[PDB]
Amino acid sequence: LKPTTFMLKYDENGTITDAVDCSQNPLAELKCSVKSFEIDKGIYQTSNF
Amino acid sequence: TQLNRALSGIAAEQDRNTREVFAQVKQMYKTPTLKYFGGFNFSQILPDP
Ligand SMILES: *[C@@H]1O[C@H](CO)[C@@H](O[C@@H]2O[C@H](CO)[C@@H](O)[C@H](O)[C@H]2NC(C)=O)[C@H](O)[C@H]1NC(C)=O
Ligand SMILES: *[C@@H]1O[C@H](CO)[C@@H](O[C@@H]2O[C@H](CO)[C@@H](O)[C@H](O)[C@H]2NC(C)=O)[C@H](O)[C@H]1NC(C)=O
Repeated sequence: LKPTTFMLKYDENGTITDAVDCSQNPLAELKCSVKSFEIDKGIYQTSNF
Repeated sequence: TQLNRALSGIAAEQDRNTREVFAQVKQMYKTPTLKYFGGFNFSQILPDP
């Protein structure tokens, strides 16, 4: 177990249906920012380096 | 996070303010070699190639 950051989507009944690692790749580092799973075309802003 | 959304929100309108002025032009025309259109001299207004 490692201390990373996950985003979780809950259903209508409080069941975890899907999850995203916020430290896997830059695409999934983006989904944790806007709080969505499907993200439109453009430049979005993420964390700085 | 909230500060960089504010300044990049300001910065994005500085592209929109410039496109709504100069980019009213569908097509690029060539520079005419003629510069006295009836004696009206136009070398100072056209770009000097
Ligand atoms: C959340 O749980 C409820 C149960 O309380 C689900 O509702 C039932 O779903 C079954 C199968 O779809 C139906 O046959 C029942 O008629 C439903 N009952 C009611 C009262 O709605 C519901 O589908 C669950 N939702 C999610 C997203 O898991
Ligand atoms: C438009 O006016 C300009 C004024 O600068 C004229 O340019 C000069 O013309 C003289 C004589 O033709 C030349 O000796 C200079 O070298 C020119 N200067 C430059 C910067 O080019 C130009 O001839 C005029 N054009 C027309 C069509 O009337």
